[PDB]
Amino acid sequence: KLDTQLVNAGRSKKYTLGAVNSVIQRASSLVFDSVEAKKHATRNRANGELFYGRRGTLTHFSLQQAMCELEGGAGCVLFPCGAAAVANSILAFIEQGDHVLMTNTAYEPSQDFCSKILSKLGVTTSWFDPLIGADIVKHLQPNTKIVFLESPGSITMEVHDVPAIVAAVRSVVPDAIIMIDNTWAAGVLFKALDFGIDVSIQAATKYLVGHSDAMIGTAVCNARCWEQLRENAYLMGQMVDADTAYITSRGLRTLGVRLRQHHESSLKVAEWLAEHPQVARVNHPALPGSKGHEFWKRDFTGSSGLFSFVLKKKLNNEELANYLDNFSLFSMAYSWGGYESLILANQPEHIAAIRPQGEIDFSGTLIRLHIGLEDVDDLIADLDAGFARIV
Amino acid sequence: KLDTQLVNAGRSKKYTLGAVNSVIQRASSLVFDSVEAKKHATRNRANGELFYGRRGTLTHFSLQQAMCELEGGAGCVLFPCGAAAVANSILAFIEQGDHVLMTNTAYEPSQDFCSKILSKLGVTTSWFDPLIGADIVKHLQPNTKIVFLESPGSITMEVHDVPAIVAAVRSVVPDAIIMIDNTWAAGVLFKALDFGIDVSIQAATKYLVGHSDAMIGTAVCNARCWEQLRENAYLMGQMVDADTAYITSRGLRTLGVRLRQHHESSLKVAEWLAEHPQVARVNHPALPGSKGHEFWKRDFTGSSGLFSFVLKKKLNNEELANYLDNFSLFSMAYSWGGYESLILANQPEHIAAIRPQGEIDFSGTLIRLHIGLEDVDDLIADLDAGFARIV
Amino acid sequence: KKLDTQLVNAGRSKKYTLGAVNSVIQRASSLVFDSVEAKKHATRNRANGELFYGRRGTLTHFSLQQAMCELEGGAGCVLFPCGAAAVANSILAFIEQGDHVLMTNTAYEPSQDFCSKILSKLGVTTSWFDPLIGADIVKHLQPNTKIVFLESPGSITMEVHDVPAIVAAVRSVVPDAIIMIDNTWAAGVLFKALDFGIDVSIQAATKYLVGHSDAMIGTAVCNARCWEQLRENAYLMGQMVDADTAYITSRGLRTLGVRLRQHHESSLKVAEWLAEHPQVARVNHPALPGSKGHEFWKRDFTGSSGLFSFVLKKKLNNEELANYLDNFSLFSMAYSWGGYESLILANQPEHIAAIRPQGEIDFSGTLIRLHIGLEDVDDLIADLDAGFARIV
Amino acid sequence: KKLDTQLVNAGRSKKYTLGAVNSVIQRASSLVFDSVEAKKHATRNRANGELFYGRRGTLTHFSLQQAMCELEGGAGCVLFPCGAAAVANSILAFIEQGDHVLMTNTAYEPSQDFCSKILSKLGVTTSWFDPLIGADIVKHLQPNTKIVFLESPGSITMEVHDVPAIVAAVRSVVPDAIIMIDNTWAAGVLFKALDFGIDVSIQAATKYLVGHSDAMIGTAVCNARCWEQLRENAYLMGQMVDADTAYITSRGLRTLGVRLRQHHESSLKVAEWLAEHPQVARVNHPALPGSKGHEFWKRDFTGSSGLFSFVLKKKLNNEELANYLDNFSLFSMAYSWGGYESLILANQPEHIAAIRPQGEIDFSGTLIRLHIGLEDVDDLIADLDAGFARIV
Ligand SMILES: Cc1ncc(COP(=O)(O)O)c(C/N=C(\C=C\OCCN)C(=O)O)c1O
Ligand SMILES: Cc1ncc(COP(=O)(O)O)c(C/N=C(\C=C\OCCN)C(=O)O)c1O
Ligand SMILES: Cc1ncc(COP(=O)(O)O)c(C/N=C(\C=C\OCCN)C(=O)O)c1O
Ligand SMILES: Cc1ncc(COP(=O)(O)O)c(C/N=C(\C=C\OCCN)C(=O)O)c1O
Repeated sequence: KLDTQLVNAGRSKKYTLGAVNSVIQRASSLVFDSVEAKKHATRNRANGELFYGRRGTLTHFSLQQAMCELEGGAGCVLFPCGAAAVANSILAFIEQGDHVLMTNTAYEPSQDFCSKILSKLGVTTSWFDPLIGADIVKHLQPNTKIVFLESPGSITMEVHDVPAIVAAVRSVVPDAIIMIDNTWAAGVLFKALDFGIDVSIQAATKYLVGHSDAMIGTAVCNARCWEQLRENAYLMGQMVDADTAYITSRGLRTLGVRLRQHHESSLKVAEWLAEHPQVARVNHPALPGSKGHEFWKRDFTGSSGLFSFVLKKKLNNEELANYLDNFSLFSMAYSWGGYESLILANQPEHIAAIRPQGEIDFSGTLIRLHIGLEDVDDLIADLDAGFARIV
Repeated sequence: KLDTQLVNAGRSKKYTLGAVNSVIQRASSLVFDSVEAKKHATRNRANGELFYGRRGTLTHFSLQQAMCELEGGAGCVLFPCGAAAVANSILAFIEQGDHVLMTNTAYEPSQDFCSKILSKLGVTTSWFDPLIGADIVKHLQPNTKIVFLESPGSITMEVHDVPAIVAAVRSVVPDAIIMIDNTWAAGVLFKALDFGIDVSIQAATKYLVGHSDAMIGTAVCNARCWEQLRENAYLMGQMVDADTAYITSRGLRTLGVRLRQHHESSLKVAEWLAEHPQVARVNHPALPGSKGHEFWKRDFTGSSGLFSFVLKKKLNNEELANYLDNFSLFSMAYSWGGYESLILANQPEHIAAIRPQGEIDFSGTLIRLHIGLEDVDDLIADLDAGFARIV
Repeated sequence: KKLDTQLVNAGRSKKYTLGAVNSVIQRASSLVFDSVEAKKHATRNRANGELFYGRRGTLTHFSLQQAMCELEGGAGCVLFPCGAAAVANSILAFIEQGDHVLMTNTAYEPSQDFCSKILSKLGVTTSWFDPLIGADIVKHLQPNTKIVFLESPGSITMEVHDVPAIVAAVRSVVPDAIIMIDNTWAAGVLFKALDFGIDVSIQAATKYLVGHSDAMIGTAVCNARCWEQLRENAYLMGQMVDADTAYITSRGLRTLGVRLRQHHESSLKVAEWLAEHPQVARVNHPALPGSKGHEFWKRDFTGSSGLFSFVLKKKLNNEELANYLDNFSLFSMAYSWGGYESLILANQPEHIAAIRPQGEIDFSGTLIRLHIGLEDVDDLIADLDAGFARIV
Repeated sequence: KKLDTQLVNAGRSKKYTLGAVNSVIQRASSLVFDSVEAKKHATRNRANGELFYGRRGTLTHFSLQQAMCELEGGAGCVLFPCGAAAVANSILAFIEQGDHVLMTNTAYEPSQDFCSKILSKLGVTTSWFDPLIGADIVKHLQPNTKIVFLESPGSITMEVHDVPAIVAAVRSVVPDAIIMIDNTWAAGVLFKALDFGIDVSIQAATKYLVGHSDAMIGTAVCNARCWEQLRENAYLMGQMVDADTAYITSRGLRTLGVRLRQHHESSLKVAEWLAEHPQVARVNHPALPGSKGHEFWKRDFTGSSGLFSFVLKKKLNNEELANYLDNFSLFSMAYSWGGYESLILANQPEHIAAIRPQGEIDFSGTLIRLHIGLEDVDDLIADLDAGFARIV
């Protein structure tokens, strides 16, 4: 029934007014017919009553309802981008003197936010290995306020054993807020809230939008954390425009057919690379032997299309240009989650720098690939040609 | 030449590609043709080179260029709304142990951000009277990092003597960052940066958009503050969508003809209210006898259309409903800066609560009015009718 | 009550805005019926503002249609993809093989080409008349004349018709003629066509209603007599406009008053300056005395917009034209007009003569058409004066 | 190389994307010329992808036009406000008074009404033929037959033409006929019309190309022989589509492959289930054996989409129809199709008979048309089965 949910989520007549998709209500000012109406809206300003554009319009409410039913939360808070969803969700719960424990495989800017902004506000951050499991208790402090997860991890793709981590945390620091950047799973391939996680964050910019042309972040919360996240994110003036909200609800409609193709093509490319002579290791959660694959297998209901692989050799500057500059179907660009395939290289030194209190375990150039909706065989032929270029 | 600037700002062929308005480039992913191109874009990622959607696309660059030339700054940082521009601009400069001095007439949520978020991060905030002038030195502390101005003040409209305030601050705490919420003047009727102010903030949501259908915030900085504001706002993931940026550059084009009408009609309504039997006081910066009118006269080059007036009596709940519920041309709604006229009432107790370390000086109901583009005589006839309703 | 108040509030009922200041944007092809009963009711009112199918429109289109009817005082408003679509389909909606179309020879060129390239192969004939024919237009009326097409001011050359004379003359001979007017220059509000007995007022809303040079749309406001036929035949041709453009046009209306007063005030000052200039042979501005039809404009209109033209005393050659046109800094070379930026276009006498059917032009120097935008007028005057110096 | 790879990359050259993945949205009426030289060059190439005027298009339109030509293999692609506009204006572009139009009697109804209500008053006659006439279509050809209009599968009833037979038959008699086809059901990619000798392939891109029920647009991809005439005459009628809809359609193309495979796989499973159902008289699905034209579909197409219909053994009365239609939870009642949600519409035999010119229908029970969306097929089957139970 996921396909049915995706098609129907947030589509109440209150929001569609007869149309299939919700109406786009662009507004800052929202008019009150009377003093009584104004009083009523004021009281319900955070409960879906039209009050002021910063809180949202019908278009925002439709998307919020959809996100809550898809991820099973008590409320959904919207942001300009995923990076804003991360930074502000963390900021809504911290106070001078708190400690933030974050996986060392977190998206780089999430780490930078902690070490550059939080540090100057009297908050300390320490990092942990993705595969630590129940031993995470060795990193918990009495002042640990937030435990920040990201599975699969950025770039290297390690999958956490979320259940073990959550049990260990609840037993030591029950009051901690456990957050996860659940972007890779698009919030549906891994039901974060069902595993005891308080807040599931997404750079909806990726698979929810699915077309590389809108930026937005979401934070679906459980009943325990919603109000504080909502109200504090609001004091920071966080919101997203009505059109992007519309485009995001629109992306959900094809989320199922897209993810199935991404899963199928990326897995096929992964198995092919795994058997290739110039490839040292393939980091794809659905692929056996990949770090945490066992947890992906037990906890997830699917795969999306982003993964990486490590070459047997470290390419020099000329080899790198020769390799990357001549692809036909893969484009060099940041982000992912769209219909077109993307490729980016990372040297071992680059990764070593973004793995705090951790150690890198490969020596060849790492290539991150996003497998789009093109024909898988055409993509493979393009990769094979690339290999021949650095042979 | 303001009219000519407004029509031409940010309209380089690089952004228009032959069109009159800039193209709308929606994107998260931005493609690099080669490794060399990628390296070049990386190095210039903050200098207008296409790099990644979070930094912006051609559409954002066009708006940034326009804002910088109109306000005379070194750079312009964009936000989801004015409230985000305020909260994040302040956050980019503070550190645990700092002190924030803010005018007590600041927009309420700007105050709440300070007392609710900043307080828990080891930052203290104290407030000051709008008309304090050079005596502001009595509130400066050695750890005063930010001095936050707002002229005219929200709701009550007091105008600061910015030059006196800036001189006093520079003489005691040279390193302080002086910020101003320059929304009422739409950044053009008061050139904040020419008075020694470091950052001019705007809820572009108001007069720049001018149609009540988009939310955005801008922060134009001097060369001294730009980089830190830019980079820190970026770690918080602050940005605005490409379409809203487009709509904002589009609003600038008619900014001049709109402001002249707003100025002319609001001044006419102000002079009429000032002579009305049921009105105790009219708070309009352009109107003689208004708090700080002398500074508005010396420092500003015009007026916009927002102002307030105080009735001779405090309306009871029935009188209030009877008065507000039966207007024909004024709508009850938040925000302002659009083409339609708006009205909102505030009891003296409500204001007293949002004037920290200050005292309220009126006892009658305060009515805030935004004078739109309707026929001024029709608006006056509607107000007169309202008076007759509470006579 | 007054125009400005009407412009601000037209079409903005709660039914379309739902609490917001502007109407909602309802993008749709499919519109859902809750029941067989609801479907029946919508079908029966599919042309009277009940949601039925996107080709007929959504809430957003109805808001604009209502604003247009209110402003121009019509019984219905039909929407098209652009102004040329409005002209071509409005004419097509009323003709049959064997009908005759009488059109002003100052009609916008594509309007002429439609008649002589499309209409002709369908057995419809077209003849033209001088804008200033007035009551003498009876000499061109035929028994099979179905449509009389006016355009005041005329395109490029700006002649104003003595509409009251033309209408009375035509109604005395062919009472049942369908009189139409391309009322783009006046933006439908500076000249109330339907009050003068005209049947359909057409506008390339692309110009002043949108006001920013970034959207295209055509409108046709009709009296009660002509509404159903224009509506249904334009519908059979699949004519419509997207919801977003409808929103932007409704949005353009809100500042139409303040913008028009600025275009009027500014173009007039430029016209007066040009009039007294040594290198200008004549200025064709409806608001300037001695201009063709000035007294009719003065009598029938309630304002002016910013487009007009003037004639140089000299007919520029190729090098002089490039040196003149290529070096402007405030006037851009581009088609269309009605926006916030100032535009300039040049026409040689032979180009205009080529598009003045059954008529003779009255000038021999290069004609310059100017659209006066919202820039500072003294800056605009300075830019032109530099242009004059490149010609000497 | 393969379809999916083509769908992802079609029309996306750097010239239109400027570094982004999708083409830029260039909203414009006015397009500025830097010099007289640049204006001359743009004028001369105004119809060959050089920025000239918004009515001709901007970068955004050119990106889509290029994608469409590539996908359907045409020489040019013309854009319209909607599918009905594409059909009506494509026909109008080629006829003259005295011409004859031969159209399938299973053509979408408004396509028929255009011919019999508009074309007729311009001296053009129209006759119809059975979808399955094949090579016997020669019996309806006249010396003045200018256009042969096909629509396979036919609207509502889904008959598939034996196009290769029809084309050869027509070319043997009237070589210079302009053969046109409404290729909406196949989304222009499941049946390559231009490869079968058809001149113009028309689509209501509103359906599958947009794929989300929120935008309207019509396309006409032409061979080299018919491009200029369709283009220029559609232009004289002011036909165009807004830049934003062009962007959304280009965007719809990218997921067209994955969506179509799901519509095919799902509708087929529903068709097979319905076929074996006690209350179903017949199932009209081109991919289902025993369906009209199945072997032609099997032979000429490369897939199926999600729209089809079936006939109940009973002809429902008013109460039964409401009880049936009003209680569905997954199928919405609405016009159009081609999106992500499942839709249902009912037709009585007399309604269809009323729109089957010079033909006889072959059923007597209530006909139900279904659009199978992207929902879970077992959920869809369950909803229908509950409907069947309300009828018993
Ligand atoms: C897991 C994950 N979370 C959060 C974010 C931030 O979302 P945004 O703010 O962009 O909507 C990203 C974006 N990740 C990429 C974007 C990088 O852009 C380059 C500059 N940092 C990427 O290439 O992996 C991400 O990969
Ligand atoms: C001077 C000033 N600065 C900043 C802001 C915040 O901008 P925003 O985030 O909305 O784009 C406002 C909005 N002020 C109003 C908005 C209020 O909404 C009601 C809820 N606070 C108002 O009615 O004065 C303002 O008046
Ligand atoms: C009086 C008038 N009516 C109708 C139209 C057509 O409206 P549209 O289809 O463009 O929405 C125009 C456009 N006029 C110009 C634009 C045309 O440029 C293309 C070549 N004709 C012009 O330069 O005056 C016009 O000036
Ligand atoms: C095969 C076919 N061609 C052309 C069109 C017209 O495309 P449009 O103008 O709508 O973009 C339709 C629309 N068909 C339907 C929609 C019509 O509803 C309105 C009444 N006809 C339908 O229910 O099948 C169609 O089904």
